[PDB]
Amino acid sequence: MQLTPREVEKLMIYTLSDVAFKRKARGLKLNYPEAVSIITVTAMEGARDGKSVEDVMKEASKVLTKDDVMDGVADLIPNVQVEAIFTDGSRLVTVHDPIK
Amino acid sequence: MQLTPREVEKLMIYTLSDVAFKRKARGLKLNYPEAVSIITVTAMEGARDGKSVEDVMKEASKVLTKDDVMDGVADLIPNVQVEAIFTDGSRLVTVHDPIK
Amino acid sequence: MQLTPREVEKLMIYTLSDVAFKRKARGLKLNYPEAVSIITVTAMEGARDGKSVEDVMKEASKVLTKDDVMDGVADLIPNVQVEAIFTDGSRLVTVHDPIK
Amino acid sequence: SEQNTPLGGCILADTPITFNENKPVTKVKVRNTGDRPIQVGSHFHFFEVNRALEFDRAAAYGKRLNISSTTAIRFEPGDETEVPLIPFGGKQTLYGFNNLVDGWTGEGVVPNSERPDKLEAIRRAAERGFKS
Amino acid sequence: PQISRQEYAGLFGPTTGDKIRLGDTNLFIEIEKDLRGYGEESVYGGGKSLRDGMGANNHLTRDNGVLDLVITNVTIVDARLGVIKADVGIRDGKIAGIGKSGNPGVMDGVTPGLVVGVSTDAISGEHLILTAAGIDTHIHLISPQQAYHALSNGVATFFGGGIGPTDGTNGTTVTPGPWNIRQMLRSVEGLPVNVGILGKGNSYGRGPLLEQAIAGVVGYKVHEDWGATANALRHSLRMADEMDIQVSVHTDSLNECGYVEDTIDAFEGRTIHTFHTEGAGGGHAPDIIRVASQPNVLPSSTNPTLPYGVNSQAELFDMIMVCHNLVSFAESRVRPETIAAENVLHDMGVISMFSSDSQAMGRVGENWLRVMQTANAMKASRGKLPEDAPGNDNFRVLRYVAKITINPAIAQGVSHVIGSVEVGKMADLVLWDPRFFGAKPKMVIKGGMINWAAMGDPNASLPTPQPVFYRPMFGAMGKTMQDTCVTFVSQAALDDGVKEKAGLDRQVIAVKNCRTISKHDLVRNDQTPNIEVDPETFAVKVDGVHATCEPIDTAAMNQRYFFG
Amino acid sequence: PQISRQEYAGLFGPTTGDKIRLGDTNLFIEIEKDLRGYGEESVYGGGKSLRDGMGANNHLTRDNGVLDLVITNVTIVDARLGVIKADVGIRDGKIAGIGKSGNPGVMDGVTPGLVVGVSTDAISGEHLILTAAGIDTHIHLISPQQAYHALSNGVATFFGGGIGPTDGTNGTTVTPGPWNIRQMLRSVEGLPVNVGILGKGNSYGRGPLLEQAIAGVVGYKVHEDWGATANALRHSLRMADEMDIQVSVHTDSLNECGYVEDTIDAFEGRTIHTFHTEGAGGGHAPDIIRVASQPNVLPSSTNPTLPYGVNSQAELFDMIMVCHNLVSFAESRVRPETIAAENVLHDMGVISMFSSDSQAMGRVGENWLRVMQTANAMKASRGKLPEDAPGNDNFRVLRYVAKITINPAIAQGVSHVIGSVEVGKMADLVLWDPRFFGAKPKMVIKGGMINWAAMGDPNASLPTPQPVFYRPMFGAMGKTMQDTCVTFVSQAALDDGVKEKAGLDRQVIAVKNCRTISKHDLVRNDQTPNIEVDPETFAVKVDGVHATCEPIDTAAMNQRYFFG
Ligand code: NI
Ligand code: NI
Ligand code: NI
Ligand code: NI
Repeated sequence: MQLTPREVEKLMIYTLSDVAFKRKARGLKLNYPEAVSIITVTAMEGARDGKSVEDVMKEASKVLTKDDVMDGVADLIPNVQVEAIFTDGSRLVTVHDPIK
Repeated sequence: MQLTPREVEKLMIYTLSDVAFKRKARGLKLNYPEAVSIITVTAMEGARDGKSVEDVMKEASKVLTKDDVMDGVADLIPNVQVEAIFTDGSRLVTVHDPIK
Repeated sequence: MQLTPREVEKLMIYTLSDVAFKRKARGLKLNYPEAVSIITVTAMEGARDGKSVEDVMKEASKVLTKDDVMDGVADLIPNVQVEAIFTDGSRLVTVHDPIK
Repeated sequence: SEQNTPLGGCILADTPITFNENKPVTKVKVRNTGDRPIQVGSHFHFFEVNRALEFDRAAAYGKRLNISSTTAIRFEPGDETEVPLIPFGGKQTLYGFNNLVDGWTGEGVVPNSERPDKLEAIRRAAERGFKS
Repeated sequence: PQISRQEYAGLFGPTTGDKIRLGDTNLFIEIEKDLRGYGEESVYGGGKSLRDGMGANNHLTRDNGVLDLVITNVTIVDARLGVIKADVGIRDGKIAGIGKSGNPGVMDGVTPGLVVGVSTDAISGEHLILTAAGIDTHIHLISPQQAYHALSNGVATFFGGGIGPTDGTNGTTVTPGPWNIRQMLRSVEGLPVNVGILGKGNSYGRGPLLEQAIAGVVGYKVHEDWGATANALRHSLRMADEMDIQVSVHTDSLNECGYVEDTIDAFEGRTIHTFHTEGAGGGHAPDIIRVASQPNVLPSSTNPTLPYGVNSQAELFDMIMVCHNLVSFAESRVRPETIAAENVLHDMGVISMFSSDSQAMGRVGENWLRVMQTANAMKASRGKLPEDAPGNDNFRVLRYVAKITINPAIAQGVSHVIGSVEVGKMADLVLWDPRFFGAKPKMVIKGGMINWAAMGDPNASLPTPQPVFYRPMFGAMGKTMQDTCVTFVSQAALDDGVKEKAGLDRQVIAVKNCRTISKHDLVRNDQTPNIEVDPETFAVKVDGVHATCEPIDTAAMNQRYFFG
Repeated sequence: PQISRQEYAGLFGPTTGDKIRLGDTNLFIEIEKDLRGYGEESVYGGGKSLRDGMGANNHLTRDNGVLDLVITNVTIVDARLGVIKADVGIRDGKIAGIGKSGNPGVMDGVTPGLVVGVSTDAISGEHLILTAAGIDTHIHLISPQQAYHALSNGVATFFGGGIGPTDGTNGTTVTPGPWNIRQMLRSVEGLPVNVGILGKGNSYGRGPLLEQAIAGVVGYKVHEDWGATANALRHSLRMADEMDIQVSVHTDSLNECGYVEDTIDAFEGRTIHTFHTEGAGGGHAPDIIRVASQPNVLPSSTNPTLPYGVNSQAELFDMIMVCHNLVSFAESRVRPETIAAENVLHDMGVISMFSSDSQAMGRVGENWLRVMQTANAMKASRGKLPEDAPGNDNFRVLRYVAKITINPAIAQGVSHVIGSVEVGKMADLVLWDPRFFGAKPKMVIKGGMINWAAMGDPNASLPTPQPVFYRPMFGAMGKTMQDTCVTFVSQAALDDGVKEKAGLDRQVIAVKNCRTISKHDLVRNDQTPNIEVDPETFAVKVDGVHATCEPIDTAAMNQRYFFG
């Protein structure tokens, strides 16, 4: 499969978000790492799905709420950034104030 | 997410236990690594869920049976130890004779 | 669990195939890495399940079709090779022209 | 048998192990006169154990407990126990511990007298506070 | 002109009178002093002040004392300087100045030595806390990977011993004998932390001690496991005084050759470092804690009992019973009463240092975390320390910081080179985001270079994109890793040519000032009260006052921050 | 006093007459001899015997011959010493003694040289098996990472060649020429295994051979891929005898310049090492196996055919057909009859060594695993070897162990320094849990330091908490990794200053005793019978007896133990 360092690194994201999505579904309020994971993968998966940067951005800024996170985590996540592989290439996605 | 070496290391556990739980659900009798994985994550997840060391210990000593493992594996797993992150901090959990 | 380098390496496969199987189930057409992942794990899991090299080979040469992959990926995957742990030991599995 | 041994298991023979067989045994009576537990191991120079232990210290000169290597005896507060004592081997040269001897603990060559370095030791115990 | 605080802060961070919350704790620090004026504020960027001929000098060569690095507009939390806002300057891997940085051509009030120039790089400290890097005095050299866990919590110096995962190392902080020492000196060349090694103290004559001294140790470790005898103590300390090196102790838990009082007498008023002073980690049962009353004792605790929590007794019980492959040794070893007492004594300034006991009952990557966790649990239970100021927690915080910084240094005789943010010292520094204070640092600066950092995708268009995880940096690379790291040794060794003999490329620095020190030389933790322990109920009285507190359910800087 | 065996064992492990199960196999080893008396048993711990002035000497400096390390109460499984219970002692990275360790001041019967002291560290061998580290004679230098897979199965010495993933390396164990050799010597400095390099043997005059000899090779590899000609052989062997180095061969599979008999004649009764002697991995088809009858041949098999299983034919078929990017070459190359025969001949002591053929048809991390797997399949099919003792499998086990330990060493002329647990040898040792024997070691001891180990969470309060995975240790770190590792070379090279010229920091040791050896010098595998192969049906007869066994369905030490 000839995995490059960038490809391998992204496996960490996938593993932490799977754990995170399981936890959220048990009703656990998420922590910092977990929450960052879910927003990150949402973007990443959008990219793969063929969406625009603009569109994924919206999507990712809406996946998590204040209720879904542990008190204060918002303050820890002002923005999330990830590079994803869009149809037109690799692109930076910033997601502004994702926990509303 | 500012993942520390301890955080990253724990992703291995999560990945092997997911595989292990899939296998057990197919009716496969588990091996050594797989079985150790399931006990370990049970503890870890308890910790996260807010339980006591005492309580997680019980829980983890009960997840796997002799039937659920390959003959002899018990002899290979006298105890399992993991550090988990409890409400009051990181704590060592020993699970005594988990395969009964 | 006393994980050896060979054991640890195989976690990458498990992580990428989980992502890949999720994508295929959304109707996404798979790419090169993803497709190689699914064929690889099919073999690996067969091995674990107790099948023969011969039998797993068949199984793995049938999991993915031309339709299930992105145009051209076939040309990128003439064969897939993996070492799996069979009842009689570690064995090389070559899977010939898996995307038919 | 072989058919029943666990993975990595041992099949042990029957014959008991006999240790320290040649060595002459002195029984002493030990009372813990402190408020805290005292525990002593197999190779410690019994003579030089915790000041708070009251026993015939002279009798423990050059001696160790006649127990299994690596094991110990626990002396709880205000309890009395009899213990078996045996001499050290080799050269009977004892350095360190509480700095009571820092030498040779052997009998020497004269049956029905004591060496003077032993009597020195014993006197020194007494005035360093080592209860007899 | 006139600007609002809120607008000022946004540009430059907090100034004198402004208060900062240390994480999710209830600790609030306050800026005492602002050393960097107003209106001439040095910041790196496009269209900003540290540009050529403006804030930066553009005509001076480096030999005019121009800086190699500047950290701007930073909040300094240090046990000797306090809580200040300043520019910090580095030259030749050393702290040259704390004050106002810039260009004296165009600026008033530039601190001498803080000339920014052609030579200068920059770090933006505006929204950051700068600390001294921590120092871990109780390291078991079981695993080389510990170093990474340490750097990742803001620790950059290791004192201890071992030889990898041998049964002796698993239990003690000893590197026994001249062969093993040499080996270990050579090995640590591969590590991105400062190191000093400890030797085996349990010896009858001078010979066997001197041996190890010359071979390069900084200390002798006296452990029960190899014999914690009066003899051991006595000869170890006598040698120490000869060699200007330290002695650390793990006392007899069984009371075999004596009680605590007899141990005390074996010290013979000589300077000594006492590990896990409480006893859960080893020591004269129930009452090793009484050594914290003595002026010659430099006391430490290992980090698994701090803070005291609801799961603490369960954990420890079970831990020993496996540590020692084992019940009346157990419930005498593990005492709720003395554990609580340890917590209180910390808060009082009676136990002077935190330590890990790495992979021998404590957590190498949790010393900065646990310190903060303890301060905060204790504020809750006790309130304000009497010496606190009403609006802030500075007195407190600073007590705690001394514990992982300057106090360890002083104990091992390296405060001349490391442990505080002070002029003339090695730049061994940590940068933190307040939001993450104690837990998750930004970077580690190791000998004037960034050695370790939280870094995301190296392929990305920025340094911040995910996944962000701790990674070595250039100071951690090549020949620079050795250049920027110190191997501490004995003067004896230094003088005998250890550097040549052993073939070390590390900086090799002689320990000094270990034997003339006492408890009162310790910073913010200089208290010697009367300590009494009840041999029945294990209750602790400190100047006649029962020393207890209640366990915490919830730790700060804990499950919010960590996946671990 | 008197103590029960069961109680004794629990304290000290098994003694003379006690039997140990090697994993999940049906092999049972029995302790032949107990060298460490009764009643004065040396154990490390709190309240135990190896304390100051008691089991440990506290007055002797190291130059009195005090140990650097001691491994206590351990079961030694070695092809020359047999199955014994002893204390093992290490000094100056060498085995100083096997016997009773302690303090002669206070103890009777301390083996000379086994004085435990101030210098000494300790390993608790009570419930452990100690082996010599394995030696892999057939390494393709395709990937540097192989070393890690090897250490993780108890192999610590590599013999072979290559230059990374070139097509020549993918097929052969050759490092061709003075430039490539130099390069490769320099590279391996970065590896935590011992190494000796092989050169290209296919040459017409002395010139091209001599050149590589001086450059530092330990051997010449004669391969079909570069020409396995009579010429090659002849000149290679003549040079070898001159240089005191070894020759290894991969014969002509196509029968182009000859049949096996002609190859044999090309050897010209000269000492030679024959790789994959069966032929699945290469060689004169169908009948290369007949070389195992000759006294000058030191035979080896590669590990993918051992043990013979139900999936073995399917695998191998398909493998060649990709190895050679390809059917009458195939079904002539891959012969069930000769594969079975290989298995039997192993059990007889007719094939003398196991090897990997790393990433050129075999498995670098499975030599210790497969050896044990083979012994156990063979016990099942054949029963007890005639020389076995009725109650135990010692004779057998020990045959097999020789295969990965002493026999390889002897073949490559390094038995003077490595391959057995014997006094005066380099401490290249492996520790195993019986439960995991062959499969998953505890640790590797590499030049007297622990280089590699199964280690859990470096942040944890113990070394055992999860995840446990194989990790480098301090012997694998810094300048010690070179100090503790050997680069084997030719005497020619050594004498020419290879160490200076090439700038090597490794230990550089001359190979010796390669050319005077024969099959009969091999340990427990010294049999030279008549071997006949049927050119139609490929059936093998050994002294007129059909040599076959049936394939296994289920391997031991296999799916129970491994996720891989
Ligand atoms: Ni300790
Ligand atoms: Ni310790
Ligand atoms: Ni070959
Ligand atoms: Ni080969």
